[PDB]
Amino acid sequence: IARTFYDGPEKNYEKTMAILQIEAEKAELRLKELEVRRLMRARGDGPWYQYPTIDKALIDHSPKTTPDN
Amino acid sequence: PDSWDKDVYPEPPRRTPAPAPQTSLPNPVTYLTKIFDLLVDRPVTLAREFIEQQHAKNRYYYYHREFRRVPDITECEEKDILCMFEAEMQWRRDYKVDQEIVNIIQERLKACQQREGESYRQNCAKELEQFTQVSKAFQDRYSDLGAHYSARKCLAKQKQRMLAERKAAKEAAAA
Ligand SMILES: CCCCCCCCCCCCCCCCC[C@@H](O)O[C@H](CO[C@H](O)CCCCCCCCCCCCCCC)COP(=O)(O)OCC[N+](C)(C)C
Repeated sequence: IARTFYDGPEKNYEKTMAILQIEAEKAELRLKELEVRRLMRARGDGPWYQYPTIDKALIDHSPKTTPDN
Repeated sequence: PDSWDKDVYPEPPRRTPAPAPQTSLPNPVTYLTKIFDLLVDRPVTLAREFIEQQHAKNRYYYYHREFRRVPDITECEEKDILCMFEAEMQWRRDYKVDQEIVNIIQERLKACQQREGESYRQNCAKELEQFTQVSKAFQDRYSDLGAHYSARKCLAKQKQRMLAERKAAKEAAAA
């Protein structure tokens, strides 16, 4: 029965190790991702949460009938 | 027989008295024993001899699996999942082996109690003491762990016991 239907304990042992490594890395990635989102939303210095401002190319830099702009 | 180790499962040298008949009456136990031998034990022995002859023509082996010693939970980092996994598996194996050690000692105790008859209270003192020591050590190691026991919980229990012993010794040095 063991020879025909099953494998040795090493396969399950090392598959468990691989699965555990993947799961732990995903957990730490999720925690880091939440922290990064919080910091970016608080400070606004990252690529995320970049809310639009007025484009400066719309300004007209020509004389304006009056010296004082 | 030689199938099991006699050091792990000891027994006394088995003294039996010689028959000392005091009457001329025939002993029915001996006659029935001879009848039982001739009509039961000889055919059974012959059948077993045939089966062992068949087994001898087909001889193959199986082996006891040996496990290396991996680091235990003490020298695993807080969030290292692989070292924690291997340490936990090793701890589970050690727990199983400790259970079977207690089982061996209990078997010794039971066999002693049956073997000694009316003298078991005095003649099984060594087995009782061995079971007491093993049971105390096992209770210290594994009791109160709960439904979801782990090497970390056992480590915490041992650390709490060590702290209690250290404080007791420190306050004993002050008296
Ligand atoms: C000598 C007399 C006593 C012997 C008794 C032996 C007891 C066993 C009999 C009972 C059958 C067992 C139940 C089947 C469950 C096994 C399912 C699975 O585990 O097997 C797979 C293998 O598949 C097997 O072929 C299972 C097939 C069993 C199908 C059962 C159907 C029987 C129904 C009977 C119908 C008869 C005719 C009907 C007429 C109308 C494993 O997949 P695999 O990953 O590869 O194996 C990994 C191990 N390796 C790497 C070593 C290979």
